[PDB]
Amino acid sequence: GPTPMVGLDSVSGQYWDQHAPLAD
Repeated sequence: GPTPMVGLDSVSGQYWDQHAPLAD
């Protein structure tokens, strides 16, 4: 994902994602 944190992406890219894993 699009963060600056180098590591795994739930979508794609060389850095982490910043998606929204909510709960209710």
